[PDB]
Amino acid sequence: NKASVVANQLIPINTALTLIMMKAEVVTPMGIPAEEIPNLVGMQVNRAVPLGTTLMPDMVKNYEDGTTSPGLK
Repeated sequence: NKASVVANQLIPINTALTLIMMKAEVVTPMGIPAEEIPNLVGMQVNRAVPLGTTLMPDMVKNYEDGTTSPGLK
């Protein structure tokens, strides 16, 4: 039952999120976990995020802990 960060409050893009805007929920898919919690704090997404929106790799401009490919920044 690994909980995943699911945008609870409806937040658009270009809006740096923090801990209060990060709720670890157990829903599919797994989206982005909290491994980069202290690294995502202040991340701006590129796709509008509705309420309880599963964090996807498509709404992250500068991926912090993402060595899957975008490991340049």
